[PDB]
Amino acid sequence: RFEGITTLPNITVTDYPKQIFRVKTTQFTWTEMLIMVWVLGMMWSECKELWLEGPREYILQLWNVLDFGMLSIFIAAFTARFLAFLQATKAQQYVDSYVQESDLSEVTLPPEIQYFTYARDKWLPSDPQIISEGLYAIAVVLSFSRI
Amino acid sequence: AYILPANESFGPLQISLGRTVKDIFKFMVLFIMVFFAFMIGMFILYSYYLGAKVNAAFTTVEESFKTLFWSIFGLSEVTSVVLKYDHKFIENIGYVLYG
Ligand SMILES: CC(C)CCC[C@@H](C)[C@H]1CC[C@H]2[C@@H]3CC=C4C[C@@H](OC(=O)CCC(=O)O)CC[C@]4(C)[C@H]3CC[C@]12C
Ligand SMILES: CC(C)CCC[C@@H](C)[C@H]1CC[C@H]2[C@@H]3CC=C4C[C@@H](OC(=O)CCC(=O)O)CC[C@]4(C)[C@H]3CC[C@]12C
Ligand SMILES: [Ca+2]
Repeated sequence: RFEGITTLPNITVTDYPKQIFRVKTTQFTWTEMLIMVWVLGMMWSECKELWLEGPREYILQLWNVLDFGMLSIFIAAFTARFLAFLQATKAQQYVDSYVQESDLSEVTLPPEIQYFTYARDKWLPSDPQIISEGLYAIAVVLSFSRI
Repeated sequence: AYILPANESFGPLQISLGRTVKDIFKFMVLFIMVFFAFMIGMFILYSYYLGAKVNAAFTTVEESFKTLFWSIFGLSEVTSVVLKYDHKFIENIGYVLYG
C-alpha cells in the first residue's frame, strides 16, 4: 500500500467466486506470522524480567513500562484480528456447506453471516477488524520509541 | 555567503550562522526518527481509506510525509484526520496520534 490501494473501500474483490470477502481481508500473511512470533518473543523476555524481579522492581523503569505498553497493544491488536478472522471463518464454513448457488451473487445469506460480504463502508463501527487496525497503528508508532 | 566572511560587519554573523547549522544537524536527526515513527504509523492507519477521507492526507507514504512535514509550519489542516465513514474509533486514533 505504499502508493495506495487500487480498490476503493466500497468494492469487494474476492479471488475465487465462493470466498467470503472478510476471510480474505482478515487472513494472516507470512509477514504477519513473523511479527506475531517477534512480539511473542519480546513479550516472553519482558515477562521473565518481571518474574525474576517482581512488580515494584520492574514497574519503576521508563523503558520497561513502555515496552510492556507497546507489547500489550500489539497483543491486543493481534487478538482482535484473530477474533475477526474466526468470525469470517465461521461464515466461510457455512457458505461452502449450506450454499450451492454459484459465487454468492444471487443467493441471499442469513443476516448473521450476510454481514461478512460487505465492504469497508458497511462494517460496524465496533467490529474487531477496525479495532484491530486502530490499535495496530498505535503499537507501530510505539515501536520506534525503542530506537 | 562565500565572500561574506571578508566583511567586518557581516563576517561574525555568517560564522555564527554556520555554527548553528552544524549544531542543529544532530538535533534534526533525532526529530527524523520521531518523524518517521508517525509517518509509518498514521499511513498504516489511513492506508485503507483512500476514497473515505475528506482529503488524501495520510493515504500514501508520500502524502503521509507531505502532511506531517507541513504540520511543522502549521500549514496542514486538522481535516487530515477526519474520515467520511462512521469508524469513529479509527478517526479518534488519528486525532490522538496527530495531536
Ligand atoms: C498481558 C497480555 C495477555 C494482555 C492482553 C490482553 C488481551 C488478551 C485482552 C485485554 C482487552 C481485550 C480486548 C477488549 C476489547 C476488544 C473489542 C472486541 O470487539 C468486539 O468483539 C465487539 C464487537 C463484536 O464482535 O460483536 C474485540 C476483542 C477486544 C480487542 C478484546 C480482545 C482481548 C483483549 C485485547
Ligand atoms: C545592492 C544589490 C544591487 C547588489 C547586492 C550584492 C551584495 C550582496 C554583494 C555584491 C558585492 C558584495 C561586496 C563586495 C565587497 C565587499 C568588501 C569586502 O571587504 C570589506 O568589507 C572591505 C574591508 C576589507 O576588504 O578588508 C567584504 C565583502 C563585501 C562587503 C561584499 C558583500 C556582499 C556584496 C555587497
Ligand atoms: Ca525490558
